[PDB]
Amino acid sequence: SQSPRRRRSQ
Amino acid sequence: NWSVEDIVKGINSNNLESQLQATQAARKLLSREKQPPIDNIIRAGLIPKFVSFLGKTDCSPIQFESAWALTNIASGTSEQTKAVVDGGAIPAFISLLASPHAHISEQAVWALGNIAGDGSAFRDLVIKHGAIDPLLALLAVPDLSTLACGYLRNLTWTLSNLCRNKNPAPPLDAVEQILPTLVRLLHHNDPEVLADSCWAISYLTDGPNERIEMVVKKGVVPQLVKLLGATELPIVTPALRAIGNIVTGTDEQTQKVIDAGALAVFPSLLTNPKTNIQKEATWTMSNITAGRQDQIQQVVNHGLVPFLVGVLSKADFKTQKEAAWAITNYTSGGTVEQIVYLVHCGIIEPLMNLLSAKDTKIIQVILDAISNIFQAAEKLGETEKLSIMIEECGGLDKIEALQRHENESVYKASLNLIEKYFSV
Repeated sequence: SQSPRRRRSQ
Repeated sequence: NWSVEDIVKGINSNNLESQLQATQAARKLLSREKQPPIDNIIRAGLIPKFVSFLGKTDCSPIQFESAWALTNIASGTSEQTKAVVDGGAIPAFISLLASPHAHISEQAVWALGNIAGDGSAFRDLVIKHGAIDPLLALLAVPDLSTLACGYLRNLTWTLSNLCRNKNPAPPLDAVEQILPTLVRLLHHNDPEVLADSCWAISYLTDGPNERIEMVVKKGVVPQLVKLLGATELPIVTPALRAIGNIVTGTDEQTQKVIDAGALAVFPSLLTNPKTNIQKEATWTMSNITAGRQDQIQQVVNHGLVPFLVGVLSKADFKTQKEAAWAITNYTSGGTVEQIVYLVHCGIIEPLMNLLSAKDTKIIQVILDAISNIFQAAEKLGETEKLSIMIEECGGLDKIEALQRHENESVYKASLNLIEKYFSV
């Protein structure tokens, strides 16, 4: 399954 | 840029503009690609201050910067996500979903996605704080195409996390509340929205038949089958997972998948260059051949038996193990004519070659299928004709060597085979 968490590095 | 020490100084100044500048500096520290200093920011005690800044409706810039800083803290380990929840962030972010500033509500969506994505408990806690109503309200427009594309992808991904995880699965009433919006997103033309919608549906169908039914009753199987044929691997992968899940349910749920035309994409799926696609497609096949004789017949009619012979003959070993299961299920429930057809497609030789595998489970599965094929032969009178086929491709050597194998079921069944069909 894909990653449950995403960091905004923008 | 700034040191954590200076961030703390600014935050503790009780000067809103000084606090804003320090919060922005924290955001930039937390947004760098090289190991963001999350634990340092937490140990400095900054999370409760960030959370209080979420409520400063008069200073929307510091709401945004705090939301972003907290989003990235919650993106880390479970203990880091826990620190954000422990600071009171869940109700504060839910309050921000109604912000008149799109970039701020979007950051609250993102943060709640990270929190819900930690696991079942935080997912259900986000739900108990009332996140679903305001999340869905952001999508209550007549045409999704009028929303900003980045905004829409973030909402889809966060909704998918509310559908994610088991022990327990999401509350039934939450699933039923989210599903109609999910179905809208599954029909949207953006490949990232499509992928995460498919993932959400795959989570919802990963469970007992009652959960599968609640998805299937919304009429999504035809769209899933369409996405099964997409050119984008990030879409085919979750579409295949969801289809695979659905056919672990009842024969009638499996029939909806067949009715929608799924079997016609399996020639491509069973030869797909991506090994996890082949594996999951063969796993899906093994649960279709566990179905009714009329469903086995549709596998035959779509020309898929030669493709199962192919995967058995050459594939990654995990895929070959799924094919062995597909064959044992086929021979267990099929008619004599269907089993005869399977032998005429060439199943015996690749079946025999895999009896050289070290894996004990696959030996039993293969031995079990040889049994079922012999019982078809008994019904017809060709048991000896089959025994020479197994002999000619070096099979008899392998069953023979297997009655002295550590496993009980392997030794017993292989000896039963030798005794009943390879004796005087």
